[PDB]
Amino acid sequence: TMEEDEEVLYKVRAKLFRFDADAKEWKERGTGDCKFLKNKKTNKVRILMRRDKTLKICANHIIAPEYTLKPNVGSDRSWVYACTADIAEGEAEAFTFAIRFGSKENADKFKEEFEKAQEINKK
Amino acid sequence: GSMEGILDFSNDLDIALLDQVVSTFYQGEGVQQKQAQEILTKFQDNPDAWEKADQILQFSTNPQSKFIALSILDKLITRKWKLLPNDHRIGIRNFVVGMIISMCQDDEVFKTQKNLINKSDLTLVQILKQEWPQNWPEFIPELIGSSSSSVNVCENNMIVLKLLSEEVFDFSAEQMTQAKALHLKNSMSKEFEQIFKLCFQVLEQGSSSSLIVATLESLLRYLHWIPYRYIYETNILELLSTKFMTSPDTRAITLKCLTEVSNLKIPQDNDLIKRQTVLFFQNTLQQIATSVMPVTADLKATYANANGNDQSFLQDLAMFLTTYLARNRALLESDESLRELLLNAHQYLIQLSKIEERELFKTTLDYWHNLVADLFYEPLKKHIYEEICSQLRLVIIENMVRPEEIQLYKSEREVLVYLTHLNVIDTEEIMISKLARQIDGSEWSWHNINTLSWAIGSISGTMSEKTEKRFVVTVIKDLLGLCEQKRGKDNKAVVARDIMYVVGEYPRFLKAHWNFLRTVILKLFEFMHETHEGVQDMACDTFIKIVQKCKYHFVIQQPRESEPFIQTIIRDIQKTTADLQPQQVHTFYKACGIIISEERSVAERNRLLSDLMQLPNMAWDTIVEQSTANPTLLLDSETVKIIANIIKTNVAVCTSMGADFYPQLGHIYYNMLQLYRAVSSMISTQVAAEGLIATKTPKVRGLRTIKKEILKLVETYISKARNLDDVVKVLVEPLLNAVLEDYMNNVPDARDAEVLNCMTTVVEKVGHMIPQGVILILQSVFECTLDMINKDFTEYPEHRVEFYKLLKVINEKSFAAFLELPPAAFKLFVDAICWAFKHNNRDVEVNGLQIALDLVKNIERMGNVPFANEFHKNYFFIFVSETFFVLTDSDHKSGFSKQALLLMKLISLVYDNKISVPLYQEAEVPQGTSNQVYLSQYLANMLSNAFPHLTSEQIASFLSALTKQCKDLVVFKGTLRDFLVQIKEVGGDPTDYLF
Amino acid sequence: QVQFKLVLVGDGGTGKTTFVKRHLTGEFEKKYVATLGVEVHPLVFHTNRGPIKFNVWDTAGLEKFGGLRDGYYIQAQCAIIMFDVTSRVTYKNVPNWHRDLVRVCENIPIVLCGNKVDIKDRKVKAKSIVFHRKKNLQYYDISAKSNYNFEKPFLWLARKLIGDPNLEFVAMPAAAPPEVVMDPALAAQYEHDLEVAQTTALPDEDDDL
Ligand SMILES: Nc1nc2c(ncn2[C@@H]2O[C@H](COP(=O)(O)OP(=O)(O)OP(=O)(O)O)[C@@H](O)[C@H]2O)c(=O)[nH]1
Ligand SMILES: *C[C@H]1C(=O)[C@]23[C@H](O)[C@H]1CC[C@H]2[C@@]12CO[C@]3(O)[C@@H](O)[C@@H]1C(C)(C)CC[C@@H]2O
Ligand SMILES: *C[C@H]1C(=O)[C@]23[C@H](O)[C@H]1CC[C@H]2[C@@]12CO[C@]3(O)[C@@H](O)[C@@H]1C(C)(C)CC[C@@H]2O
Ligand SMILES: *C[C@H]1C(=O)[C@]23[C@H](O)[C@H]1CC[C@H]2[C@@]12CO[C@]3(O)[C@@H](O)[C@@H]1C(C)(C)CC[C@@H]2O
Ligand SMILES: [Cl-]
Ligand SMILES: [Cl-]
Ligand SMILES: [Cl-]
Ligand SMILES: [Cl-]
Ligand SMILES: [Mg+2]
Repeated sequence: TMEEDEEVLYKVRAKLFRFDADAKEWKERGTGDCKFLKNKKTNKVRILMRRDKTLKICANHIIAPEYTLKPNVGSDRSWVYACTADIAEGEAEAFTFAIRFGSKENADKFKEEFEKAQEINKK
Repeated sequence: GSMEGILDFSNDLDIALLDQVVSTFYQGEGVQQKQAQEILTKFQDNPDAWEKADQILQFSTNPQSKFIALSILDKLITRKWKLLPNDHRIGIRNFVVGMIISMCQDDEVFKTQKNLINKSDLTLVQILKQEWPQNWPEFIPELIGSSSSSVNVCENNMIVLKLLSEEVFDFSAEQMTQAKALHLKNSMSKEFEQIFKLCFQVLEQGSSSSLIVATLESLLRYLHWIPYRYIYETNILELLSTKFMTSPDTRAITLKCLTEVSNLKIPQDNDLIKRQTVLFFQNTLQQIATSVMPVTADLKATYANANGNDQSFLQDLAMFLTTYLARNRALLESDESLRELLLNAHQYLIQLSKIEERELFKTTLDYWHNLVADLFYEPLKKHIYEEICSQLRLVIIENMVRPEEIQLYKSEREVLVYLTHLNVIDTEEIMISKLARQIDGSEWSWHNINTLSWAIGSISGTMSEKTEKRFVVTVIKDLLGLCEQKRGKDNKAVVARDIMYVVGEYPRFLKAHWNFLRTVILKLFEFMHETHEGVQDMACDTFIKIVQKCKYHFVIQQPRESEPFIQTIIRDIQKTTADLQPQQVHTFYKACGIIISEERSVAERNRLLSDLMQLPNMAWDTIVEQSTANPTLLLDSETVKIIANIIKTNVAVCTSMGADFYPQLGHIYYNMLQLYRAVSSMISTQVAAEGLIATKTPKVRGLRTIKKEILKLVETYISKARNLDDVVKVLVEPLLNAVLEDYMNNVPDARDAEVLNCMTTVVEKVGHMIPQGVILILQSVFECTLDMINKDFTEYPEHRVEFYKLLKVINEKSFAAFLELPPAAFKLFVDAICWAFKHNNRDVEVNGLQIALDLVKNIERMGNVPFANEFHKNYFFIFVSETFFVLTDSDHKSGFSKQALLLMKLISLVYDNKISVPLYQEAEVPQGTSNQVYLSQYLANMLSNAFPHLTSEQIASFLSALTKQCKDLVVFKGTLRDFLVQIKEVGGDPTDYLF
Repeated sequence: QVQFKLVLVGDGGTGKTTFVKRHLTGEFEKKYVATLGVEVHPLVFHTNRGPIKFNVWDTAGLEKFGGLRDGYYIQAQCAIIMFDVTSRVTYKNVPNWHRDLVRVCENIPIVLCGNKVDIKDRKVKAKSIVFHRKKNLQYYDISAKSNYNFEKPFLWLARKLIGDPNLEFVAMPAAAPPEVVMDPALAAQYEHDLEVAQTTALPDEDDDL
């Protein structure tokens, strides 16, 4: 699985979208458990998200300090941010992601954990 | 590209290039594969491509090229065969027959090219449909002759005959005219004597297993239609039930044949045929016991291991035993020499039932239901099966599913309920002993204890009250032991839920012992405080179900109790519901609503209702005073959430109380419609200020939730109201003022489809009492809603569906409202109905055709008056032709019966002379002409222009038959289906319409 | 690599393309664009017995876009027949799709799939669905929308094709993701894309997740 080297800081149920530019519309990329994983070797924290049942990776990227969480117009329980390099598909690619949670509480908690992970990744 | 050469028909076909393009498609990848696909499609779809088929079959080295060549022939044969000169037809027959014989003679080709030979055989059968037997009389005798010359040819002829039987008997109904179906059935029936002679010879004579398989494959098809005497007055049953069960390559197909043999129509008064039905079963079971596995074999382990075709064979055994025993087990129940054969067969099903396969288990469970129901009602039967029934109790109890899976659970409940009645003592021991196994820990598991709990719940109501009482006490006592045994809150929570589930399922026990019932409710309230969300929702769900079952016990004052317990619940409702989520609170209030509806004293119920709604009414009153103090104080999204939840609490209580809710609706009604207007203004203001995107924001969605829940509350009450005078005099006028103008004057994306839904319910229950009300509803929603849905079939799907629901109920209850329309608006009504016809949306299409039928019926009621005469002259032929368009365009097949029904009604009006005036304008046809004559001339012209490949004779015969059959739906539908077949081909026989 | 040809057949509208797209990309397409002839997509799953690859032949259900029709079934190693539980005509056409399929592929594993079980108003009830029993098809209630049982058809086919009934899907390995090293030249562009994404609403806002 390549997750044994890592400690689970935070785990939350979420749905992930990527913005398609050609058509101006959001497209689902996966639904399942979103995990914040701290590498015990490097102390670097990444987002790893796996789809329900298939267990395929829909999100795999470092929680970069530069990244900023921006609210969607149509959701108080979602965050939209730009990821420079995601390797879920295979080769590092730039995405405009949106991630939606079960409640405003979960989204607010995600925002605090994301910022905690960013401070760790600066060192 | 280079591959596009084959599309150029001005040049002779490069056969070697075709074979590359075909290989690039089947063996290739990426853009190359996709490009090859578009080229092969365009080649195939070329109307002259059939001319190349002879060329390709002779010279191509690629079997897939030859396959697609036969697809192109298949296309020509089914659609344009009769257009060919007779020389070409005999020519094509010869190189198809020649190619089949060629491939059979080459042992390498016959072994390795099965796809191509099967396709050739099917293509030959398509020619037989066209020519045989009128233009090919000696085909069957020729085919029988060719069989003796070669084993490969003999085998391949069994595939030809199999496909021929499939096309004529199994799949003819859809694809041929009734007349052509009958002709081919009769032709095969006359010559089957000779076909069976060959099939019996081959099977009896034997040798090549593949030949035997192909021969047995063909027999499976024959068994669908042939007379019983071919099975019963020959040696063939002995051969199927003995010889062909021993060899495994023929075992699968023989077992499928014997399954179909059990379904053959047979005289019930023949003692010999009965012995023969017993004998083939005895033979088959004997072969299984000695050649495959004994009765004691673990079929669960065998299936799970999944070696070779064990799975398909065990499936086919289950189908055979259940099919046979469901029809014939009565034969085995009288004669005590047959007792062992009956119980062995049932013991095979027991072992099959233990297999871990949901679909296989469902098949066996269907049989077990059939049996135990028979033992429940049939006299002197049950004592035979006591040992089978005891084993089945364990099977069902060990495979019990949760109640959420309704079809399987209800199937299992019903079998286990029957089994409990048949022996209450045995069921008790099995469940108690299984519980003991959980306590000892050998079988202890979360799934096992849960699955046992569902089983114990299922049988509630079957035992005597006194037996149930003791059994329930024992189960609860044992379950409480488990809690003491297992530490850790997770493990305790699993059994705690199970314990609550059981008490939920046994209401009669709760009714009997008030103290126990009271203790359980208080624990649920304690459980509602629990931090874990799972516990809270479990606790809430249990409370509603117990309440539904024992509602009467709450409302009355119990012995040694100060007051009715409902009174006690309402005192502490605030405290009890403090930790629950909104929708869990709504369930609680709904439950209290169920109890309050049992009190039939008007004074005591209205007081209990007032006490129940205390908290939301006080919360409502504060927000009513602060809201009208300044409408800016409604911008707070937290205030929007509390309002929604107050309305939703009112919906929840109204759902369970219906007519009894009216006093509470009275308390909030005028301020609630005021709130509807205030929320409406904010949404319109917000739209202008932020744009269309505004309707997607949490703020506006928040406001729209308030509007929808208000409409839902009003819709819920009026759907269940007793006092309809109070609905009209009090509720309707304020509602229509509040919702209709707001709906009309909002932009499309701000219009709530729930308005249309609410209006439908109003017109349903009080439409006849508010003729002016229905007029007002049409004017407000009709023209502007039609404009939202009349540009495409996709946009505003909810509005689309609720629109035609509303037009349907108005047309049923208050048709007068359509007579009061301006002519231009009535024309839009007819346009709207025909617009519904063309939808693939099943909800819209069905309503569309129903409105049309109800409209024609409404016009007929009016009799000979100006509006009905004007209706028919303006709109009769629009309905006839628009109905014909959707009947014949192949894209609306799901609406076929209602189309037929409407078309039948319209034709009947003319032939019953219910239309008083000429439908034609003067100087279009001779002055004295009947509507009967003009209808057939109009329809002839219409169908001629729409289907120019049909002859005048085809169209004339069709209309002659169809018009005569206007009172006979089943035959009328037959004639329409005959027409749909003939429009797909050229040269349809006009005599087919005389069937 | 260990790869198998899977043909996907059934009436127009049943959800064949939606189902495959959901497996390929994770997206749920709400629009109905009828497939022309066939669409071939590689689909890989990770199992405890290594990776398995399906070449998914997603065929057109509509007669007019039928293309090569039974031409697509040649040398298929397994199949899925799709119908819509909200459309009775799509279940009535299952025997026709099956007939065409087995006339080309005599002995392959086939899943029968009832799609759109998420819709409350179900028109083809569980009781009526029995065609799979005599034809030895595996059956599953599925929903491409709710993802109910959506892994099941591929898991069962994987088990039959490899010939191992203990075969499981497993978590694919998750490599270390790389350092961002953001460049200011494209910073301006990414910002523009971000601005647009914020202003577009996320679909199905009333959904549970
Ligand atoms: N509610 C619901 N809608 C679904 C589901 N699966 C698909 N749909 C929708 O139904 C339609 C199905 O479209 P497709 O998947 O393209 O249909 P198809 O079966 O590939 O059609 P053809 O290519 O014409 O054979 C689309 O509008 C889908 O979004 C489902 O599980 N639930
Ligand atoms: C279907 C073929 C077959 O099995 C035959 C012939 O080839 C043909 C019909 C009759 C069968 C025979 C003659 O040769 C066969 O190959 C063989 O199966 C039969 C034998 C056993 C040789 C004799 C009886 C019958 O005439
Ligand atoms: C097994 C658990 C359980 O169900 C209990 C307790 O939560 C725990 C041990 C004892 C059970 C009770 C008390 O509360 C329970 O939830 C409830 O199921 C039992 C009742 C019926 C309320 C009374 C006896 C026992 O003390
Ligand atoms: C469909 C109509 C029709 O054509 C009928 C009747 O008017 C009605 C049902 C049965 C048809 C008749 C009786 O009168 C009809 O007008 C006439 O077309 C039919 C005749 C030819 C008289 C005899 C058969 C049938 O009873
Ligand atoms: Cl071939
Ligand atoms: Cl006979
Ligand atoms: Cl009661
Ligand atoms: Cl003619
Ligand atoms: Mg498609």
